[PDB]
Amino acid sequence: FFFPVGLYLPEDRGYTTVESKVKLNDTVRNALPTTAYLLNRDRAVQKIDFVDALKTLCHPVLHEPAPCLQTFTERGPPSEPAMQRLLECRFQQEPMGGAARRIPHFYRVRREVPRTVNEMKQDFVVTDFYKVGNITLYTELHPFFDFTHCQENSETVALCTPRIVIGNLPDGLAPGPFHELRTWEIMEHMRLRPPP
Amino acid sequence: DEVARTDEWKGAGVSRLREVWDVQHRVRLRVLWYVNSFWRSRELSYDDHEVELYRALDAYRARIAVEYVLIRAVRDEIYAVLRRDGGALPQRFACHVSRNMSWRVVWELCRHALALWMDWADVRSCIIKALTPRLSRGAAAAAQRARRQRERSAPKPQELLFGPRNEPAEQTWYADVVRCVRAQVDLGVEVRAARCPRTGLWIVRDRRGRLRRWLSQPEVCVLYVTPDLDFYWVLPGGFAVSSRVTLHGLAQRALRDRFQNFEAVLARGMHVEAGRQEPETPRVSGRRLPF
Amino acid sequence: QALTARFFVPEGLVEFEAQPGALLIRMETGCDSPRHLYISLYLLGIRASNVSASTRCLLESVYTASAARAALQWLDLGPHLLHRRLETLGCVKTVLLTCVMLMIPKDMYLTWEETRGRLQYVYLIIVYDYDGPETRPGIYVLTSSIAHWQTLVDVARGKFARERCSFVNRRITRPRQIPLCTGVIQKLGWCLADDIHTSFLVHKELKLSVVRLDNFSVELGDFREFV
Amino acid sequence: MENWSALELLPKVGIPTDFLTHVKTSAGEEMFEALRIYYGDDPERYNIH
Amino acid sequence: HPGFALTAVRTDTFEVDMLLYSGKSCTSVIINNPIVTKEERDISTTYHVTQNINTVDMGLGYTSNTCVAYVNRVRTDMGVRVQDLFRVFPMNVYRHDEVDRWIRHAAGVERPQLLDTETISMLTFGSMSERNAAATVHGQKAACELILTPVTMDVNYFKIPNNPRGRASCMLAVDPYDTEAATKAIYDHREADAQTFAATHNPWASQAGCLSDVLYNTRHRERLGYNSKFYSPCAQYFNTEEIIAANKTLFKTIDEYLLRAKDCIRGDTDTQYVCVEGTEQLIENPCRLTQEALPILSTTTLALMETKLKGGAGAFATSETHFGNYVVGEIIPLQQSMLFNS
Amino acid sequence: LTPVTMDVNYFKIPNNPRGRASCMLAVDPYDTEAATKAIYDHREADAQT
Amino acid sequence: VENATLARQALNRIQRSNILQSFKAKMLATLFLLNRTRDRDYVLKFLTRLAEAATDSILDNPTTYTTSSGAKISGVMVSTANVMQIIMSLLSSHITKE
Amino acid sequence: EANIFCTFDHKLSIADVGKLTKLVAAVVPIPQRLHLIKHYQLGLHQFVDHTRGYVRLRGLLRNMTLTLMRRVEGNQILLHVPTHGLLYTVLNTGPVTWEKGDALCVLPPLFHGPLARENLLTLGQWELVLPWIVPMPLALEINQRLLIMGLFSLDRSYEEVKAAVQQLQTITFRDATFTIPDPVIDQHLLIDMKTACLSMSMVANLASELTMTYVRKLALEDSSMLLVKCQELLMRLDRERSVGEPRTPARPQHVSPDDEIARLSALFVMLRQLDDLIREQVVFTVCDVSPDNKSATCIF
Amino acid sequence: ANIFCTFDHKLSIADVGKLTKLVAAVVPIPQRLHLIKHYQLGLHQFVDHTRGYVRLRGLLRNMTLTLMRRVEGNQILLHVPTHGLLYTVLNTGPVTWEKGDALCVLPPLFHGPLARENLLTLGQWELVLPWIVPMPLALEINQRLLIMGLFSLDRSYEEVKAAVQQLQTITFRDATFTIPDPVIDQHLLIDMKTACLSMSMVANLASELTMTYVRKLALEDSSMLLVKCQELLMRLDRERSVGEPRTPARPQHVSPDDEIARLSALFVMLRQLDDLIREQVVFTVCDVSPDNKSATCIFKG
Amino acid sequence: METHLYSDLAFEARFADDEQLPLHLVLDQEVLSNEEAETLRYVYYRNVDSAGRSTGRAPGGDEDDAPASDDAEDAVGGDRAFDRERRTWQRACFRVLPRPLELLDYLRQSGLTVTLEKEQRVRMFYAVFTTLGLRCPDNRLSGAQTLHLRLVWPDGSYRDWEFLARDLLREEMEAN
Repeated sequence: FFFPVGLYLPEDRGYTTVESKVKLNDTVRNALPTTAYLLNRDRAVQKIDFVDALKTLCHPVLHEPAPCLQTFTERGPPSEPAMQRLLECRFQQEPMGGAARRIPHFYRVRREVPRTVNEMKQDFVVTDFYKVGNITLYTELHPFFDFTHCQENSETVALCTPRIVIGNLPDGLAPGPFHELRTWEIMEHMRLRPPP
Repeated sequence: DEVARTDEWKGAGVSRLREVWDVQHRVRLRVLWYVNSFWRSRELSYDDHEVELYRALDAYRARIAVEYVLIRAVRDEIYAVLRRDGGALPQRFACHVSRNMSWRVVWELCRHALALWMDWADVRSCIIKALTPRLSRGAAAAAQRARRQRERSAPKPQELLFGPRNEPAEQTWYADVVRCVRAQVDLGVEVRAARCPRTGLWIVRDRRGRLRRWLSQPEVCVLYVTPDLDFYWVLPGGFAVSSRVTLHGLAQRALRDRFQNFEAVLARGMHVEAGRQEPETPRVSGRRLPF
Repeated sequence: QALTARFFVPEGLVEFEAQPGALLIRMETGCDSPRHLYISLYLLGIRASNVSASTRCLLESVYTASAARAALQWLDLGPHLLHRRLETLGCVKTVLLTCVMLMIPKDMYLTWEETRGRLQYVYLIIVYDYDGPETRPGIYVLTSSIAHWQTLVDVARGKFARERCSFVNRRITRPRQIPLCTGVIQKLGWCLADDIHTSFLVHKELKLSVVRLDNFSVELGDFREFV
Repeated sequence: MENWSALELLPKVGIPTDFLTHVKTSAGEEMFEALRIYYGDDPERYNIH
Repeated sequence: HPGFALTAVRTDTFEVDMLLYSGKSCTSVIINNPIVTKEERDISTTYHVTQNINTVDMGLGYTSNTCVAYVNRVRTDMGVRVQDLFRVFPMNVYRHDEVDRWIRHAAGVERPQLLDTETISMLTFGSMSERNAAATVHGQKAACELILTPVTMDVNYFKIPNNPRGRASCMLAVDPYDTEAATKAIYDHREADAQTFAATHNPWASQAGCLSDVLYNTRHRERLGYNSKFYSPCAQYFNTEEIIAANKTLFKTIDEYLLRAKDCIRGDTDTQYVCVEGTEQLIENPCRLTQEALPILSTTTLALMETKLKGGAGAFATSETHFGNYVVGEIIPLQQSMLFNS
Repeated sequence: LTPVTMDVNYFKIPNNPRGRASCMLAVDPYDTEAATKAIYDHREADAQT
Repeated sequence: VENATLARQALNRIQRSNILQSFKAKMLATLFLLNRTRDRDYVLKFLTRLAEAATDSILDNPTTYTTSSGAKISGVMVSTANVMQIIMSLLSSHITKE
Repeated sequence: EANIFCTFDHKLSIADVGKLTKLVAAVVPIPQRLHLIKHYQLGLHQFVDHTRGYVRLRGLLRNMTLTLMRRVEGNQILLHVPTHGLLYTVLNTGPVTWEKGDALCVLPPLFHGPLARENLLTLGQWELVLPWIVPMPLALEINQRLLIMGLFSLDRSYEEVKAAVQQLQTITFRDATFTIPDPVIDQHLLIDMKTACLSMSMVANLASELTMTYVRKLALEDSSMLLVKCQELLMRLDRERSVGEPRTPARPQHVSPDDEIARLSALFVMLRQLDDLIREQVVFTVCDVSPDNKSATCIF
Repeated sequence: ANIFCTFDHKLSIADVGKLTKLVAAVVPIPQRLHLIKHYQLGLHQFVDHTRGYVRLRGLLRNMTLTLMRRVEGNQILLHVPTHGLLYTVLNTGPVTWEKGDALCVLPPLFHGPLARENLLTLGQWELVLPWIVPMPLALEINQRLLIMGLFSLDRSYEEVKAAVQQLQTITFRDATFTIPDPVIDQHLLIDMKTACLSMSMVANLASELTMTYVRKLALEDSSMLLVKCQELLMRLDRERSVGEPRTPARPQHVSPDDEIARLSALFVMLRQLDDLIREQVVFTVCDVSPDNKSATCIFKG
Repeated sequence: METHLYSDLAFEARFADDEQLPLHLVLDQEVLSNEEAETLRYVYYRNVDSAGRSTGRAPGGDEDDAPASDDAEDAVGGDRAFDRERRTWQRACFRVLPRPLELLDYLRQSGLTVTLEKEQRVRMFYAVFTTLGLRCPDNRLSGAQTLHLRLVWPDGSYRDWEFLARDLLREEMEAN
């Protein structure tokens, strides 16, 4: 058996089939899914939350991308040669003090920049992000770590980095209004739902 | 009952602890001064005369300067060989060309590229990684083996009929890639090299096996260096400045101790038998138990 | 199959001894007229340092006898010289008693595994601490699934590093005192994984926390010393 | 590796067969082992050593 | 609410009575007279009598079928108690020691327990670090989760039975003895998986290198220190190499299904411990052959569970949705049947 | 009773009014210490809810 | 009687857990079945389940307590007159005076 | 308890049971000491790993249980553990001669040099590898030789240890040459070196002052051939220690019989502690050897 | 499992009567045949002038021992013991026994005594029987004869003569012996010579190799034990070199063929000591007869 | 900490041979990476005089001062330069503590008496402990000597840091 907890429905396709049977209060503590309820061996309700789930959610192995980075370099680059126009990415060490003056010299050239992978991930709308039309799904591996390929010394080397806050999650994995509903949840936790 | 040295060494403790630096101000590390060291009881004398520290600074200057003056030797080697031929370099690398294309601008890009490479040389460059395997013992042994191998006479039919049979497929070069439009050079390029069957020109490839395709890009330029320490400098179009790297102006022992490939001693985790498959490294963990 | 040993035991040691699960050990006394005494291992408990002081107080309050007094004197002569004096004879069958050629105190019993191995050999381990005044002999009884003697000595060195460095500290601090060994491994037999029951014991109207071993097959082992 | 000459040569008791599926599907999907599926007529059963 | 949705999964056992059907004389049995081997103890003697049995199948196809028809007792608890991940990785700690101590104080587990050597695991077969609880009234329990996206469209994916990884991994579709095409079927995201026509449903579970690929692939669990004695419900899904090795023809697939694809769990303890040399029981697993999990009744609010339970029979097959709340319904009325026979 | 405890799953089902399970059939026979830490130790959850 | 659970066998926690589950389920489900329903065949199969649930005696004289027409008595059940009259009016096809 | 039944997931043909029926009274290792066992953990095939450590296989094998192979009958094996003390018979395939009088040990097998790699049992990927039964002096010889390999080779480049072990890995024992396959260093081997260094430090410490100069006395008194070799070794060690002349010894002051008894008894304790690294306990004591050197009757 | 041992020589019935008093005692035989000539029975085949005691201990270590069971008109019924089974052994050893003792077997020291084995002999054959001595007495008498062997070189002085005069006299419960000196005619026997020289040279190579080898392992991960090992060797060097000339110049560089020869030589010279290092127990007693003439002992080995 | 006692004892042991005084060092995240620290095999050191280029070569110059002649057969002096360079380096004792600590507090957890003039609370993520030995030729030592430091990993790569010995002894040696 398997079941989701905390799964977020969209708002643009919002609907309700059961409105005569039930009606809930307008507070988002009932209008944001954060807990679930199942049935026991006997026909009795039970509540599953994150509070029981922290016995798993705070383990160190969920924050270890080193086997993930290892098997990502074993996967290596994308094989298709026309899909290598996305990996261009430079991590070099530059004198900051002269460059702080010299930033007009960067725009002295007339060549554009290649778009990075994380910028190539934000453009996808919420529903087609799981389709094959996306290209950067092979970069998305972990909710806590962004993964990418970069050209360092003319070598396509893989690199992961911790998404430091939850706002670094991509738009296809967490949309905009989801965060606004999270704010309404945190205002109702702080009891400020009428704002000053 | 004599007190064992560990007890009063434990109760002795530390006088003071301070940090120090390297010469180039890149590394800070901390020294520890136990009061119970015999260095305290050795009462040894100390002096620092100024000409001695001046000799230390000149020795350190040469020890830094070895690879940079090697780079300068490479650069005026290029200058001398472009003055030698008159400036009409031939082609050594297999790539087609177009007649209806102005080569003055790629010549200017070559000048700017060698300029930017001189600004952006490094102790870790192509020629240093090229000549580091030359410093090994097996380099001298295989040099003797190749000098008897290629300089071996044509065989008589007797060993063609009854003698055992004979066997140098592709080369392992290193390269600098200087990109002028982005002002970024490259220092460590590993590249495989081979010859075409139809023509004697070179073909370069990735160490995985992918064909290296930068030679088509006109703004870029490249420097190749071989394990036998030859020298190519290729602007786009496959045309190559070709020479050898000169190092007779450098001392033997300074190059030998400044950088050298290292032969390993036996420690925990490796086979006593040579060339066996290595098991996993010890890898003391900050994540697991020490056990 | 059992090898019988009949014993004439005086009444100065019959405290805590009427139960079957008892081990008599023939130690060479300092006095020469008996030349040896069949001490109990629970008397090796009270001398030991690894045990609790509450069980030591129990062993004092149950063994106020001149026989246990003089036996404690004759074992208190030689500093760490017990393995050159102590020599086992096997477990008591029934008490003047019979012996074959099983109860144990909770504190001196120990294990280094999760005791889920089916076959489990049992061993006696003395250790000689020297960071006390002269010598702290710690007695230990160990059940373990290991069978080969030398890897048991290696895991004992892995578990008794404090005793080893205390031994070499005694060697480097007292040159005129020459110690023989840190201790002795000696097996006594083996049990299955199921008969080990942590239970209670009441003897001479006195209370005790015991661990019983039912299907104990006995096999005499040599006093194989170890550092 | 069974002696298929011993199958083709020896007298065999006849049966009304019943495979559940089609028999060539059962051969191509290995319900059994050592499936000799020669087409036509292979005369290799004739020579005896 | 944090920025993800956890999809939990569990294996729940049932004690069932299955019937069997055979034709007339399907298997010819070949028996002999019993042979006695004598052994002598100290007081008694033990005679081991032994009869050999040969069985010869007298059928081309399948002369015998079976069907699970009735369930009478449910040996598990249908609970939501979460799998103790610290009990299965007893060596991995955080790098800074004080924040690790604060985490263990924040959770229920207390200490990093030292694992054993190769010799101790050779002699002693099992660890079983977590001990039997006090009250075991409900029975044994398990629940393990996957950190998946909150964007994941449930109506396609959670209402029907599916593989919980995001990609269909039943090797009946792929050609047999074709490991390359099978790996391209279960790992490649340049093509669509066959169940739902998208690239995947969750990138944190599907492709190799995700959290699930390093958490539940037992080949990948060998890299870190893990306890094998616990049971994973995810172990029948992210075990990629055994799934590739399972790719045979369908008759051989049926053979290994009814011969080797049956799990074994110790039924005495509340934790799902993986049994070994288990001839005392065998837990047959159809979900391994489907490589798909089963949707269970879940809800969001207590009021919507109230209008489900208060409502008439057959309500659990339906699945309604509010504005932000939802009910997924179990596809078979197992709650209905299992409570109605009582 | 504390006025916060859930009625929706505790009061609909036949339960012990004490709060914990205390049925004493899920305990081992003749195990008094496991029994009393099942009854009164609130460091462990009851087997009912 | 639904599972082979004779007193010589030992039980684990899963055993007693499911036994207590069925205990509560059948304590609630059938408390006063003569007020739950007056169904004929339902109380017939209930009485059969009650009858075969008891184990046999050790000694049983087969000559004793046989009826006419060779039928042999397995056991004897007893209620008060009210329940007896309800059963007599309910299951009269399976009752015989002999 | 005693008779241990094993099985096979795969069928045996007539060839498999034919090569199994010549394996009667061969000793196989079992790790579990259980009754209804399975054939994948039978033998050393689950434990064999090249480039992993011979000393690991050695330690696990001396920790493993041993049993005797008798009476296959088709998908059955009937392993029987030998009881301690009673006479049994053995049948070895290890190409090493035996003797009616010596003792035996059990070692992980080496490659002899013909490199057959067929121990007459293979089930698919799974194969059977048999532990070599080796007479006691060859057993302690290979133990001490791997100990010298582990003790010497630390902090050395590959060429000097290669020149050492091309002549150190070879052992010619009774017209048979053997080489050790995997001499790779181990943490367990490091703790053997630890016990070795502590034991030789202790016998360096509490040895008597006369025994530290005894070979000098016997050198000044008598000249024998082994004494000439001993003087060569000791004076080369002295000139590697000190270029000065080693002085003659005089009347020893501290003569005390109880002192010599105590310090040499502790010395014997420490030599036992050092020798129990390499001195393996016996496993078989020969009552009779077959003339074709295939089988034997051994009392254990 | 019984052995027959016949005599080629004429025996009297009085020879049987002086033979049958050794009814249940241990004899050594070199290897087990079903029928064996009596010239292999007993240690008479090995004992001579110029071998010594340690040869007898080493060849006794692998000589298979056999209890005697019965005497017949010409042949002797021997019975080989088995492990764990009880038997009856008579104490022909020179030391009394007590219950619970651990017994080892060592060669006798009164070769050609005043008893002459109670006059049981033959033409150029005296039947000699090994002593069955308790284990602690066995190990201490081995140590005593070994340190007698150390002082056998320096017998010039008189305080060493008083020390070895203490060494001959042994003490035990109602037992005193004069242990025979292994040096005879101002020379040592060859076995004691090689045993003691090998022991002393093992001590020497240990004292001059332990520093470089504890350094070689201490370049790895370190503990307190190797630290105190190095400190102990520093104590030895600071009490050792107080009169030796300074700057001995021990090098950290040394060619490999030296130290592999050093290690193998140390190992073989300690390897030839384990006949006398380990005391392999062979018996323990479960009941002692009165006047300790015999004992029901359980066989070990 | 444990190499410091042993290295002090060993440099006291070998002080008659080489006259090297020991030098206990600790290093942190400011020099090497944690990935470089979790698998660091060993460390090398060599004391170089202000005028003498080694202590393993000959003191009054060396025959390797003649330049490399661009030869194919013997590349740079043959193998004699190579094993002279193997002689010019020396190994040091070495430990790694990967979990973070504070050496004031951590050396208070061990039994030492941490007696510093002021408690500057210095924190580090991983503490690697070693001890080199710098060679005073006679009893007298010069400040213009330098001490090199190799860090060698199992792949074969190395990192090279050197510093002149006066900077270690600015206020330490003038205090005496």
